[PDB]
Amino acid sequence: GLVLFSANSNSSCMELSKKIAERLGVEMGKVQVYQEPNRETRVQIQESVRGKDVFIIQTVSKDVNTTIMELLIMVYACKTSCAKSIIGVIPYFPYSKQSIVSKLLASMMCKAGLTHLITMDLHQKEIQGFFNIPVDNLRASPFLLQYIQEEIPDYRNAVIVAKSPASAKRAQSFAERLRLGIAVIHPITVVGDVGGRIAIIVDDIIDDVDSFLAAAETLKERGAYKIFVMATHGLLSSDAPRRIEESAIDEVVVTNTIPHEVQKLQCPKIKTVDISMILSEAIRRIHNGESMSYLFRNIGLD
Amino acid sequence: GLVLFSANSNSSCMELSKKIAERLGVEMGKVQVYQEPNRETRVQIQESVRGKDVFIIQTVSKDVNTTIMELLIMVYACKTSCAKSIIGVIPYFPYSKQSIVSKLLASMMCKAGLTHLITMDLHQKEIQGFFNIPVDNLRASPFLLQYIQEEIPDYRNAVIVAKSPASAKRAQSFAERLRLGIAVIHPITVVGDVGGRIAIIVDDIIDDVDSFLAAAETLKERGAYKIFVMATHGLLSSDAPRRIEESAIDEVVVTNTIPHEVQKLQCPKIKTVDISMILSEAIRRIHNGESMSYLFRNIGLD
Amino acid sequence: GLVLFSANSNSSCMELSKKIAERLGVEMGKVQVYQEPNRETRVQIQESVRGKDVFIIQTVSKDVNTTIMELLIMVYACKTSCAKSIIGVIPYFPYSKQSIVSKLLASMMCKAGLTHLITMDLHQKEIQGFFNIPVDNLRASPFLLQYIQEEIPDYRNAVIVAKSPASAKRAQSFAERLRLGIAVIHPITVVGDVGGRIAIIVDDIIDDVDSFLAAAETLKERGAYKIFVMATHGLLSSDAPRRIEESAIDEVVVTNTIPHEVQKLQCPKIKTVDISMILSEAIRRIHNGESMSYLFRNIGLD
Amino acid sequence: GLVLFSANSNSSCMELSKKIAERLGVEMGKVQVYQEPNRETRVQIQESVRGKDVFIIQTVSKDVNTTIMELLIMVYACKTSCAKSIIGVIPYFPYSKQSIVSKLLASMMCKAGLTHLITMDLHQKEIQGFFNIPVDNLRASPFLLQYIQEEIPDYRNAVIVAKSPASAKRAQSFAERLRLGIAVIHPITVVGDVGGRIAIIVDDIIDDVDSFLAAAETLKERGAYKIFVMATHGLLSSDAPRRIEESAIDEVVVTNTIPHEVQKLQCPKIKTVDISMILSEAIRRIHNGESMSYLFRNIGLD
Amino acid sequence: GLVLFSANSNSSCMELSKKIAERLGVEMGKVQVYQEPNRETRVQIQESVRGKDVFIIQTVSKDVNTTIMELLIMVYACKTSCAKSIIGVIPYFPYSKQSIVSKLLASMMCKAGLTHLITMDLHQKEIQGFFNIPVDNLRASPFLLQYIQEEIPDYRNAVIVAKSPASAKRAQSFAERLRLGIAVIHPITVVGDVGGRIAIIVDDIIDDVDSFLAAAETLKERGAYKIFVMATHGLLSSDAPRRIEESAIDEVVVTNTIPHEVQKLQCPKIKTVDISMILSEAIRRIHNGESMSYLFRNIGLD
Amino acid sequence: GLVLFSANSNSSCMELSKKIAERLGVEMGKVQVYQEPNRETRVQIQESVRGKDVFIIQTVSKDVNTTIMELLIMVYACKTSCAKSIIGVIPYFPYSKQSIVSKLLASMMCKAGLTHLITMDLHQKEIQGFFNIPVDNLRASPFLLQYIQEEIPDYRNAVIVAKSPASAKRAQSFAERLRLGIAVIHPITVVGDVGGRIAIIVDDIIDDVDSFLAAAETLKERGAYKIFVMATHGLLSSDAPRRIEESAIDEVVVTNTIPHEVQKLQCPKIKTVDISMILSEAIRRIHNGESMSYLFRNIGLD
Ligand SMILES: [Cl-]
Ligand SMILES: [Cl-]
Ligand SMILES: [Cl-]
Ligand SMILES: [Cl-]
Ligand SMILES: [Cl-]
Ligand SMILES: [Cl-]
Ligand SMILES: [Cl-]
Ligand SMILES: [Cl-]
Ligand SMILES: [Cl-]
Ligand SMILES: [Cl-]
Ligand SMILES: [Cl-]
Ligand SMILES: [Cl-]
Repeated sequence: GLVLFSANSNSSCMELSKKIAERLGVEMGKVQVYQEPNRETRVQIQESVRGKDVFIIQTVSKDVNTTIMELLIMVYACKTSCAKSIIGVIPYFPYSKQSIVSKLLASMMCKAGLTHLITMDLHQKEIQGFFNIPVDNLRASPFLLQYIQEEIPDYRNAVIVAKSPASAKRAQSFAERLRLGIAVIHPITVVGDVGGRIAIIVDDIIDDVDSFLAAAETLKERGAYKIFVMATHGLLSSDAPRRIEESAIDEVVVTNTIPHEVQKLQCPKIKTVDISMILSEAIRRIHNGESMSYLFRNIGLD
Repeated sequence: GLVLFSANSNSSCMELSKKIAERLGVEMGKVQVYQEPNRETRVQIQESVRGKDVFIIQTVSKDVNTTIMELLIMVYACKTSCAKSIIGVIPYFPYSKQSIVSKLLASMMCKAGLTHLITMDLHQKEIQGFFNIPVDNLRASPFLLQYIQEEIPDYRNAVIVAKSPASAKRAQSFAERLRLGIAVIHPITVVGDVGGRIAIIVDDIIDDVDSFLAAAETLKERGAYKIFVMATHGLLSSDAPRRIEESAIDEVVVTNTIPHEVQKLQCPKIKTVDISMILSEAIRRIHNGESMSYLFRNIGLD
Repeated sequence: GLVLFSANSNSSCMELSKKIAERLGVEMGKVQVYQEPNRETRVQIQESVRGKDVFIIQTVSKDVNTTIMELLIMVYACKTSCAKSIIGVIPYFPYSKQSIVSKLLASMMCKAGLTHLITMDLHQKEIQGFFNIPVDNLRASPFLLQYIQEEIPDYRNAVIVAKSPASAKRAQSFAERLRLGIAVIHPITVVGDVGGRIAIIVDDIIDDVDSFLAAAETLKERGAYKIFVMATHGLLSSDAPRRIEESAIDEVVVTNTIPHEVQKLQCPKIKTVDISMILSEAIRRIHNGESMSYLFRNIGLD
Repeated sequence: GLVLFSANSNSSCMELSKKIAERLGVEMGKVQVYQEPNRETRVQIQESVRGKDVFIIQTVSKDVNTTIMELLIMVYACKTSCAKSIIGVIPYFPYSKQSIVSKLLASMMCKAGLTHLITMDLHQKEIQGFFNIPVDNLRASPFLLQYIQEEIPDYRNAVIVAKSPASAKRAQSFAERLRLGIAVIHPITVVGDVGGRIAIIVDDIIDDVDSFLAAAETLKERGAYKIFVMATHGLLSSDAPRRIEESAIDEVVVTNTIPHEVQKLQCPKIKTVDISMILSEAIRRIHNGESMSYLFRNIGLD
Repeated sequence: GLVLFSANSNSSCMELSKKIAERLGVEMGKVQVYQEPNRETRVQIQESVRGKDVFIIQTVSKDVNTTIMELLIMVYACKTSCAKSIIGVIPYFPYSKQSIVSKLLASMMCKAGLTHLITMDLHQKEIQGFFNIPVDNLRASPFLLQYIQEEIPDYRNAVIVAKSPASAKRAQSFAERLRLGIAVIHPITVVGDVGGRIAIIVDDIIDDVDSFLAAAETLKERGAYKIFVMATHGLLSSDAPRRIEESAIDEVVVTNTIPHEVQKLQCPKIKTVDISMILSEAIRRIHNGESMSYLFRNIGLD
Repeated sequence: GLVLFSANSNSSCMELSKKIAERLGVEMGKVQVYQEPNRETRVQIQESVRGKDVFIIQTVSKDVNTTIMELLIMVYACKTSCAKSIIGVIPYFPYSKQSIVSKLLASMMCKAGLTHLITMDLHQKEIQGFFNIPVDNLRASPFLLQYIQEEIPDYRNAVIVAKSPASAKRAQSFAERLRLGIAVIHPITVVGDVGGRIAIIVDDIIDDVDSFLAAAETLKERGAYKIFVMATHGLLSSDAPRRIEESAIDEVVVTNTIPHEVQKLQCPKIKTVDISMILSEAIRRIHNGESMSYLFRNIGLD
């Protein structure tokens, strides 16, 4: 090792990779990722990779399917050029929120020649076992939790909310470390005590904004005076940022697992939280053959 | 096809297979499954299997690891004898409630030569994708739901309870079809309205009885006048049936995915629900090349 | 068997599949292929496929990478639903005109669960061996050759031209059956006798139009009085049809392996030739377990 | 490297691993191997294994099937934690004395992620080729032969006996190096000259004691004045040690490939021979990338 | 099904296949197997194989390595042409009498696309498990045993001899069914009673004739008045038939698993025994999906 | 690393390997490659290979099929002895000039355990993708081109000829770097200007000499005054060298990818060009983990 590549083809999607590089104190590898006039992808690796430990950094662009082919093709080229290890750093694993298609995607990535994966907060964490190679499915919560603590005034007067019974688990994990109660939404009503409190809605992803909006109206109706949304992944497809701006939600806090330049502008309610540290530390450990055990002991928001 | 085998080695674990056979209107295949004096397993298939479609029926005995080897070894023998298809009918998939070991188990089953699986109510249903062959992960709820309706008096005065936030999803699925509210437990308190109601606790499995007992004491304390437990799988390890008998739980309703002869005697609070119909219908469809789509339209409790 | 699906998501790309169905005298299978708001693909198979022989028909749309995922995902769903055979009918295999990426594409298709392929006129025909399953790499020339004969006046006063030395082989195959001479182009000059003759340029594909245009100007300069282009695949990316309309080329004759609605309108010089017969016959043979040997004895332009 | 684990869950089965560690001059790795109340196994690796060369030492306990799962599960965890190499040191390979089930066992071990094996005196040595990874199938005879020489008085007045024609090969290998004659048993009679001699019966395993007892009575009847049994593996199932104590056999000499605490007490005729040296040397070579060629030049009984 | 091919390229090696065809009452398939001037092999299958059950019959010629490539190449062509099953009928499996190279050979045969094997009397029968597909490893002894009975006068005054302790097992199997004693050879002496008796030496193969000759001289010296050799496989390499003619051996009886035209002429002591019946019956069962169980109940020498 | 082996069994075929060793400045590894009297192959590796990087050098002898088995068997032994990498250096890949059999050959080589390949001038270069491991398909042209320049007087008065339209590509590649015109042959005539010029016929292989002879007679007839043939591979089967000696061809220039001792004597028109440099440099790079990028910058004829 060690070599970092980005398999992304526009500036906005290469931001994360750029931050990870600044943190490790390295240059990015040279590559060209573009598109032929027939819309086929072209990856072209502009340096020796032989014997090296290569971390390919790949975020999800607007064109997810093209994101995949850029990744697959690049991984394949690294295999052909006899890289020693080909670690996918794919913080947001696509096709993962439901024949289980996240399995199929995992295979093609393995068949292409991936030999390790690093990723954050998998929609179902059983997807780790969809691969036939080692996988790190990383936590983002410490960074969100620490945000709640430092950036939300009056948090001890909050209640952690789950958008649906499916999110109840994650709500509980937040409440526990914040010593708080939980409420869970389930058209729809509420279970729990929400009146006269800040309500912090907690999920792994926010993309389809519908049932985040319904959660906000109900929580408002039952006397919650401030509504937040914390999610790992800010997919925020199509007219999400507008529907948020107009709505009861006071703030949306997501990480930078997925680039969302435009939506930030369309909606100043969206607050991004930088995660490159969790990512650069995972890569540092994996390169040096250190344990993963901790992994948060010395890293923070800061 | 069609041939049915049991890979179980004691009468109690062959009950289900026997019921499935009575339903399809067939003889069981001849096999011997026993144990050498050194405690190695012996499977011995006493008939031609060549070209045939073979459904191996395997429930979990006290000695789960031996259950596995009996299964693996039998599947292997069917492969060697050139069976056309080897369908595992493994209603309770072991090592499935949490390196994800249910993955490893799935591989060995595939490598052994399994070519299809039929199973009920998988702890995480993403385990379907741990295999590299087709899988039916079957519902048991219609049969439990219909029990609630017919065998519980005053059910419309119930609230469906989730033992932990993790079970919140399944509680919601029950409440919905029964037009009811839900409560969820999370030592511990309660979220929801439980006073002056029947409380029906709903999970996929009951084995470790601890947090079923705590759920019952709290539900009792908050004025729930009758406590039920419905779970697909009645593993009911060790001194479960006693701890239940003594406790607040008024009734425990499980299916026969897992044989539990002794525990029924140790505890008349346990009510088993027969499931062979769901199992014989899945096998009927799969043999005839029919769709699975329905699968409950014409079957019932009855 | 037998079931036909299209994995295409717009009317223009489903034309071929529709013609193949009319020829075999069958209904198309029910499926939905669309796109979520986050631009992930959705395939949804609306009928039993179990035990059946399923031919998935897939042409290449503008968004080739999405074409791939639609295909891959559909194939995977057919595998999950226990289809007996899953034959890809992919008349134009993408990423095939140059780590050899057409290999990678072939693997993912096999890993996804393809069990046979049918395709026409592969850029390099060694790509058949990039798969680990049987493949038919079909001829289109008899249909083009028969066009030359019937639709070109004065063809015996032609010379078959190869755009580059790479196309020399295919030119020779055309000349031979038409009892004609060949010329080959190689900025650039010409080898052969082209003066006072019709010049028919012959390739497997036309997408990047550049060196077709240079071939036409030179052939014009050396006294060829009429310039044709015959190619199997009419990819015709971007501003191809315009550059053709303006140019020396008098006519472009391509098959319908690739849908090109718009380009036909942008350029009446483009003449499409229907190929569904070669495709329906290959499918007829493969379903009935007949030989492929002939395959053209009884089919024609007509 | 280098890390040693035991996948055994009781003191008696961890003895060998403990001796191997004392010989190499290392600490054992930290692990927990126990059993849940439902009798599922739990392995838990209490240290970083990443990048390391890991030798998992596994002897066969009373519950052989559980021995397997403990092994399989541990190997899998080492794979997940990205060990560089996972060498099984499995001195007694179970299910090996006869669909050939020792093949199936070998696969699951490979599929689990084993990358090398070390083992002693395989029932059929063709089992090496049941794996898809390198295997050392180690000799124990030099250590038994040297015992005969040093610990048997009057050995030159022995005849090496084969229990059945199947053991004739191994008898011959012993006679040769001891410059002696052989006899072979085949109810039953004898081939060879046994009168007025010490008779040393030589096999790879002793588990089912039946035909060792018949061999002893016949050898006694034909005037052999002292009967020994030397076998690599002392499985010694069930009421073996008693049946030996009562019988004509004067001494049974086995190695410690298989722990047999209880049987030693039940029968002082059983003499164990320590083999950890052959095992620690094989591990020393394999770690250092040295040849195996010798392997006995410098090791002995001592 | 059903189609029979021979992958042999000279008349003498196609004899067996021809007899198998006469027995089943079928024509042989059309194929061409020859050699280019550069000595590469050419197989060319002159008929549709699609959907069919194809039994490729392959004996070992003088040029064993070419025998392999002819086989491998043919199997591959049958895979490409989408045969439903490709059963190798390879009565003598080469490279089988000792890295275990018979394993490697088995893989290439599986990778090539073999899906079943039929073979007789494998040097080590554990080689069945070197494949990843079903295998029948067939007996030849009933046909040799019946020869002893009918074609040897005074057989009850024989003793079955094993050339080396390694052959002791097989000698015992012969003695048992003939109710006789055994002797075993081990330069060299004898164990057993051979004086004044016919001595029948019994092995699976005879190729290297050396230790058959030494066995004969010793057996002669100890008063055996007539020496026979029965072996399944008559490889009989190089100057074997001469060395036999000159020697003490009175008769050599082998099967026709391996063609030996020339050696019969060079040595009228060699008596071949026809085996096509065992082979045609195995093929009959396997085609019809019948059991193999018997397999000798109704077949004989005759 | 590093260890070099030859898997060839006669002096003439070990010449290349010997030159490669002299260039790297190393001893060859000890091995024995011979043939048993039954004509099976024997490879026997006479040194530790464990952990080492092993380059097996294999040229094609008269008996190509035996060349294959020698290679396969040796590769397998290196796998068994736990070599770290097993690089095939197989400058002439057999069965490569046309079910595509070069695919089958590639698999068996991979299955045997090859982990890298080095080779020169593959008949179709798509054969790289027939493997599932990295491959270097090396150029020989710089060494032939430099020969033309230095060893042919009056080369600027040449025209590069393609034997058939299939060779047109390679002719063009030669003309380009030599700034010359091309002619292409296609019984037969000529396309291009050949009168009063030296004609240099350029192919990747010369084995079947037929259409080289026809190319020479026609080129002579149309006034070409001197005929050369340059090809990478000098297979030169059977009575090639004689047919050349008698013919119009003035000179044949081939590399030493394939040993041709006898043909040089039978025909002084054949001029061999040493290529060990391209081969030793490829091996140097691959051992040191350097790029391949250049690969000719510093090497030459010299
Ligand atoms: Cl999901
Ligand atoms: Cl998280
Ligand atoms: Cl879980
Ligand atoms: Cl359920
Ligand atoms: Cl190309
Ligand atoms: Cl074509
Ligand atoms: Cl055995
Ligand atoms: Cl031993
Ligand atoms: Cl052997
Ligand atoms: Cl036999
Ligand atoms: Cl070719
Ligand atoms: Cl070249």
